[PDB]
Amino acid sequence: GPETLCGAELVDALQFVCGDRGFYFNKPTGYGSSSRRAPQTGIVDECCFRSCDLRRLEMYCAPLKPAKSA
Amino acid sequence: RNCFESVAALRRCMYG
Repeated sequence: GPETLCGAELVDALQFVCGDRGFYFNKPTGYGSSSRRAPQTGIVDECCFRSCDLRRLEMYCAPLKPAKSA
Repeated sequence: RNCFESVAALRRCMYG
């Protein structure tokens, strides 16, 4: 069986990785100005439909950071 | 070991 991430598993990873960073499903990757014809895909069609890498979860994670003692 | 290796690793890592 293939290894994919869908449902709570997908949301769990984003929440477990990004957490309070605020992950986004739709984000640029190639070019959204010169190319007109383009389908809608981000983390679902990329990892749910196809087998991706967990490292991608970090990309969606925002640059901001919550509060912590240091 | 590394958590970001497979789809299963993520579950085991979190579900602990």
